[PDB]
Amino acid sequence: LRRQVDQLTNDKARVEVERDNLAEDIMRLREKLQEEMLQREEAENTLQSFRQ
Amino acid sequence: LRRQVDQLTNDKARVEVERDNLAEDIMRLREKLQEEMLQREEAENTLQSFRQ
Amino acid sequence: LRRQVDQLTNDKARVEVERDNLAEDIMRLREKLQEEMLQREEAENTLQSFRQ
Amino acid sequence: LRRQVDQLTNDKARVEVERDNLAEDIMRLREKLQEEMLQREEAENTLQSFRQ
Amino acid sequence: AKQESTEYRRQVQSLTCEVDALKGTNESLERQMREMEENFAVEAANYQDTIG
Amino acid sequence: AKQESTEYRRQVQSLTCEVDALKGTNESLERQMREMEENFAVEAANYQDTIG
Amino acid sequence: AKQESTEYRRQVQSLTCEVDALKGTNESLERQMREMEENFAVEAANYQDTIG
Amino acid sequence: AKQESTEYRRQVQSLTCEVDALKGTNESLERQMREMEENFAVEAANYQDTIG
Repeated sequence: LRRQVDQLTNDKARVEVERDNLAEDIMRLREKLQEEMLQREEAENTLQSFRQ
Repeated sequence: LRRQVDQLTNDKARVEVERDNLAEDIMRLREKLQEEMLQREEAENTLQSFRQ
Repeated sequence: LRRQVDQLTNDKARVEVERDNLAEDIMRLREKLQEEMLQREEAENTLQSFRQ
Repeated sequence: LRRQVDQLTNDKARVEVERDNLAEDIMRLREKLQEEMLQREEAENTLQSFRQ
Repeated sequence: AKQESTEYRRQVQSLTCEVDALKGTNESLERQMREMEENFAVEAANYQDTIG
Repeated sequence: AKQESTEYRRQVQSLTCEVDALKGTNESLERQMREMEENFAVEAANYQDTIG
Repeated sequence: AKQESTEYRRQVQSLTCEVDALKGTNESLERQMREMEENFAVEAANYQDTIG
Repeated sequence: AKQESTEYRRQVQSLTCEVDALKGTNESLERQMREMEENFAVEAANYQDTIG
């Protein structure tokens, strides 16, 4: 019984620790795709505004 | 020549601002939709470690 | 100067279509990307209910 | 024997529902990246046209 | 009580990323307003100099 | 109760910073309105004596 | 100097949105130190079932 | 200065949006530091719940 009680005591503490770590580790991999696409849509929209 | 300039460049600038509004709305929506990714695509695959 | 403005007008009209190519693929992407941020907020809330 | 068969049942059908959500994440981040890749392949040359 | 404290931890983490993304969208509107406002100040100065 | 005390604090603090960023947006426009009014008025005064 | 004044005002207003979005996330670190005190409430709960 | 203004409006708006994207990156990097505060906390405390 205690083997499966120690199983949650890994499972719960692991899902809580992995949530709050991978929030920053993957948010800082979406922020860099925003860097790559703002360097496209700057290069589109500003080039209509430079024509007006 | 310069009267052809004034009447040509300004009907083009009317058609160009009829597109510059779409390119400002997509560039505004990039910044927002990437802020949406910064939370949602971190949570997504992080919570698949926990799906297991 | 007039050859450079007959050119800048034909350029204005060409390059508005060459931006309409990019900004129509970004406009399709932006509309599908509002639909995707709902698909990834569905992934956040679904997989966070499954984390609970 | 119950705990061994139970741990093998859990590890089996874990991978069954893990996989199908992990195939959805790996599609959700791809839908974005593939539609961005379509624009990015036209947008190579048009950005040198725009500036000329 | 530890399981409830782990479900409210997922609600905390999800709602943090959701309001961090809405804040990051309001900062993205603030930055797009600046890049339109930098054009409006330059268009006003160019117009007034051209007239005088 | 400390996890739930972290929920309400993050949400209220981040909603306060959203109102602060939307005021930073309004102050950028309320400044730009004066920067264009100064660009119109100062160069109208420089050209008033020159035209006169 | 008015195109330059429109630039550094936008960059300073964007930095003002940083400094107040950072504080609303410093008010979020004050919640992750409560998700700590809840992970210590799970230590105290597994120590309650220990002691009992 | 009229010729300059045609790049200067884009340079201003790009350097505004690149500052504003670094500002949405810095608030979202403090969100990676909050999610690291939760990771060091669940590492310290939830591991000792598993010892509990």
